[PDB]
Amino acid sequence: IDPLREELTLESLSNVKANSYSEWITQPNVSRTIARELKSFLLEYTDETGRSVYGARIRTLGEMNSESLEVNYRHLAESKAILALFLAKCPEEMLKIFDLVAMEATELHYPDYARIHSEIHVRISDFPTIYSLRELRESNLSSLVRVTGVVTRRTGVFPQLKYVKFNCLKCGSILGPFFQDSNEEIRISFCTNCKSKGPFRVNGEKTVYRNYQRVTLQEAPGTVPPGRLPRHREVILLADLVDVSKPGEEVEVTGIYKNNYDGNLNAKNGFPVFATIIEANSIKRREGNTANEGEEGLDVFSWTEEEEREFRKISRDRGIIDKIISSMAPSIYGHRDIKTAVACSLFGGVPKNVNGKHSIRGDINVLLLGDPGTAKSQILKYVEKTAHRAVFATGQGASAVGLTASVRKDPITKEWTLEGGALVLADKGVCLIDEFDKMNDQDRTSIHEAMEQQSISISKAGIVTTLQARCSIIAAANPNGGRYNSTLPLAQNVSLTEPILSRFDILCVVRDLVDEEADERLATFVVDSHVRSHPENNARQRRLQRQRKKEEEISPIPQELLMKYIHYARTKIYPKLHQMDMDKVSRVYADLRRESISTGSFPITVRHLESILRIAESFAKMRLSEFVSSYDLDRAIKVVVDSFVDAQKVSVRRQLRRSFAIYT
Amino acid sequence: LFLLRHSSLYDSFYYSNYVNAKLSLWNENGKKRLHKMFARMGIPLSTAQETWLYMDHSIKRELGIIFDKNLDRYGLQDIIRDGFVRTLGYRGSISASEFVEALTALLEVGNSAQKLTNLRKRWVSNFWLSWDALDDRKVELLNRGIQLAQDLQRAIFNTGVAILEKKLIKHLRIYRLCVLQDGPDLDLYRNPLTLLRLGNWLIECCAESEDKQLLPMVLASIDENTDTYLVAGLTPRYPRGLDTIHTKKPILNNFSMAFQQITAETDAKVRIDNFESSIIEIRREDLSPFLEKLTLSGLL
Ligand SMILES: Nc1ncnc2c1ncn2[C@@H]1O[C@H](COP(=O)(O)OP(=O)(O)O)[C@@H](O)[C@H]1O
Ligand SMILES: [Mg+2]
Ligand SMILES: [Zn+2]
Repeated sequence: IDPLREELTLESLSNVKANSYSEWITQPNVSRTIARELKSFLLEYTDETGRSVYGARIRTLGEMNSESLEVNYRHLAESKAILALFLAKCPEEMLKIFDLVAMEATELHYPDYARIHSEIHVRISDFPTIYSLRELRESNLSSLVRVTGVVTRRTGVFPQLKYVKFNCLKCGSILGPFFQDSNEEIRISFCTNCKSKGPFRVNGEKTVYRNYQRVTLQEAPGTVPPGRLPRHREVILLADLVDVSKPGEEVEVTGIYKNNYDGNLNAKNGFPVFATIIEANSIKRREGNTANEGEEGLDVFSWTEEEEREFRKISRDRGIIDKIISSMAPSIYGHRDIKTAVACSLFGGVPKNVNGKHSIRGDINVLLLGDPGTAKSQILKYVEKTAHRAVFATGQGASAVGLTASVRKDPITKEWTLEGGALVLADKGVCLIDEFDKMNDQDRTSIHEAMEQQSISISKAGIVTTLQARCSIIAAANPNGGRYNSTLPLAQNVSLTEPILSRFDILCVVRDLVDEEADERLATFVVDSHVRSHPENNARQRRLQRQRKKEEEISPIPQELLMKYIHYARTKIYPKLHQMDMDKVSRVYADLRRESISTGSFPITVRHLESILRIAESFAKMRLSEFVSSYDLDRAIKVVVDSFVDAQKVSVRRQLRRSFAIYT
Repeated sequence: LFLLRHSSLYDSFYYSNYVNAKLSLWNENGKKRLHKMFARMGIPLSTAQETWLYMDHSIKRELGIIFDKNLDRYGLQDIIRDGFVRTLGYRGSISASEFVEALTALLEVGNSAQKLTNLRKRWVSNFWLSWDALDDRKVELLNRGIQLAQDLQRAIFNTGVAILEKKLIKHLRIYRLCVLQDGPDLDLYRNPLTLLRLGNWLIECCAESEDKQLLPMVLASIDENTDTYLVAGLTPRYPRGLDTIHTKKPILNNFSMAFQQITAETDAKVRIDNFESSIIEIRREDLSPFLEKLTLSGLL
């Protein structure tokens, strides 16, 4: 038997006989044992359900033509503790072996996958320990670390030489290709054959290129101590990792802590100090996901095939829309009109492009004009948590170019450049503007183009460009005087102008009135919620079970399942209108215009007919239906008419409600 | 496959009646299955969507072997067939099926009683475009016909998706029924040939499969410019490429006799002027009584 082909066992693998972990892993027999154990873990691991998680993951990976297999660290730790320890201590060689064993499990399912992607990368999802850029020390060198920060700066994607080939200047012999480290340059000093002190011209008949990118990771403002300067690190993103993190975002970086010799560093400091970097292994978008940190996986909004089947099963239910509405902010007692609007905005409409000449917005904007203590900021926070991409801004905390896009001079290239804003960051998402009425006029006026054209136009310092802002806006405002005056028209209760008001699809007026029954019910619900949330009131499985039991009381649908459902519906569902009552909608629009002719009333234009259609599309989308039904159109008509009626005065509200009773 | 040599491989598999029937490409599951099949064949998605001429030559040469080893897994073993391919010096090669598809597309979309006469005059005019396409000097007409065929197949696929998602195909014991009333492309289906194309698409999909007893299908469309129907009876088809004694025997189209008998007995001003006796024109109001009598006749 060839000794190089013999293998040890797991308990013998635990016992280390080398001077270092890397030397132990690199040994032939140990490497074979590790590869065999990793393959066994990938093939045989089962979850609580009992199905192979990684088999389905590999199937999905092959279906989408991707080159990254996500492996949860906890699964490996429970299944194989020693392998998890090796991965934590020696990420490099362990990751190499893991990558090899993954293209043999992918190839197991798709035999000819090598013709699509040559190699497959393994990405670690949930490293148990999280560090700050301040906490990094020398003891973390050459070991896997998990850090969080802000992407301050970014480079363009460059092709980097995977393998470097050298040829002697003198002799002319061409040395074999050598592995290019991501961190620092590879050079040949001593020639095997020539033995020449002289340098080698670097030449190669054929070279394989690799995607390369570098970012400047900075401590997030939230985590840095107040009033202290942030610390930063340089993160290197290799192939398949490029462009995943965009400047200004908050991310969690899983990578290898590496050091290298820097001459200028030494020169400047006067001590033998080594530069440090991070080799990114995995990136998780933490932006707007502070309250979602309790979940697992690189993306909490992604779904599996079984979850898709569950989504279909849920959608087939008749009362899906009612459950979805009831599940919006379960801790808020009532306001079933502010929950319906929020759900409609979250799901959104279908943008349309007629013959390539006419562009129609497909997003829904909502405005909350109400009393001081009617749970508006909490609703905005919930929307931020649930939405896939959300941005939160305050009244005076937002500038006219902090929203939209701004122009700066690039520190490196000394040239004018373009930066994104709130709107940009909220592309295909939601922008939340609390304290809308306290906004500066200038600031307010900025969003006019963005809210309808879904685009940002910039003409500054020789920069002539148009961006994409396909973001919905939900805003909370306080009526003039600090309290709504139901006697006066809507226009006199707020300082907003006709265009901005017209740009809002749904208006939700919130009134605080003293009523014995309403006060009793609201107080009872608030007290019950406060008692429910008291901190005092397997171990992980037990915690999840008790959390699920607590959630079941107030929400018919799990919150995480709800977020996944919303993301799936937005991504994969585009309803269309083919059968609909033209006369009904036309008459509703005409009646709305006739009733809105009154001075000081809520503005009505074609925008609101389009908003009726958009809300019908959104209601159809809530059921994962490919076609808008008559019921959805009726519901949208009822919503719009109810909002319009509620926006009126006390004196004429009864007459308006009696007149419009047919549609509602 | 639909126009393999003048479109992409992905489009060829996507817009084929047989592939859609055997995979149900009208929903997300079918698309996922097709993507999985393409991934196991070793063809990248970007490569598959590349046009036929510029597709990587290695994959094009290996296509025969790749199909030989992978199509059986997904039940598409019938895609393998022998056809006639004609080539001219330094020109592209076109198969007989693609030529027929181009000719039919030119015939279909090439470009009260008065409107009917004008429509039939337009069809007579399209006949001459189809005739001209048969010449070797007029190749631009053939390319235009190929493009129109692609567009028409796309439209028919959309209409079929709409029909199947809405579950518009009512099932009666004697026969199936499907009526179009508020589609997006109702105008295209005034031509009998386009209606027959849609009927064949629907017959192969979810009916030839599913192990359901063969039943003749009724397909009807509506045009608002004249306020009348175009009813077309369609004979059932056995599973494709399944040699059997019962498959050897043919299935006759009995709808002409039943339609004639109903028209003679009833009073609805029906038109049986078309050469294909199974295709008739029915007034808007009379379709419900006509279908009642058809169900009660039992001669289908
Ligand atoms: N309908 C309600 N149900 C439950 N809690 C409520 C409700 N209305 C108000 N609250 C409570 O009162 C507080 C209202 O503060 P907040 O809504 O942030 O002020 P604003 O309405 O000015 O944004 C919240 O902490 C919330 O818990
Ligand atoms: Mg507030
Ligand atoms: Zn040499």
